[PDB]
Amino acid sequence: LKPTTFMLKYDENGTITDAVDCSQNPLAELKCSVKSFEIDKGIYQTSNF
Amino acid sequence: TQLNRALSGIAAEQDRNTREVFAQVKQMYKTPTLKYFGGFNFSQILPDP
Ligand SMILES: *[C@@H]1O[C@H](CO)[C@@H](O[C@@H]2O[C@H](CO)[C@@H](O)[C@H](O)[C@H]2NC(C)=O)[C@H](O)[C@H]1NC(C)=O
Ligand SMILES: *[C@@H]1O[C@H](CO)[C@@H](O[C@@H]2O[C@H](CO)[C@@H](O)[C@H](O)[C@H]2NC(C)=O)[C@H](O)[C@H]1NC(C)=O
Repeated sequence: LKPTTFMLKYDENGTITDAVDCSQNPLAELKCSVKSFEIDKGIYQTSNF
Repeated sequence: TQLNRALSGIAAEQDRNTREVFAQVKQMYKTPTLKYFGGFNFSQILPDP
């Protein structure tokens, strides 16, 4: 177990249906920012380096 | 996070303010070699190639 950051989507009944690692790749580092799973075309802003 | 959304929100309108002025032009025309259109001299207004 490692201390990373996950985003979780809950259903209508409080069941975890899907999850995203916020430290896997830059695409999934983006989904944790806007709080969505499907993200439109453009430049979005993420964390700085 | 909230500060960089504010300044990049300001910065994005500085592209929109410039496109709504100069980019009213569908097509690029060539520079005419003629510069006295009836004696009206136009070398100072056209770009000097
Ligand atoms: C959340 O749980 C409820 C149960 O309380 C689900 O509702 C039932 O779903 C079954 C199968 O779809 C139906 O046959 C029942 O008629 C439903 N009952 C009611 C009262 O709605 C519901 O589908 C669950 N939702 C999610 C997203 O898991
Ligand atoms: C438009 O006016 C300009 C004024 O600068 C004229 O340019 C000069 O013309 C003289 C004589 O033709 C030349 O000796 C200079 O070298 C020119 N200067 C430059 C910067 O080019 C130009 O001839 C005029 N054009 C027309 C069509 O009337």
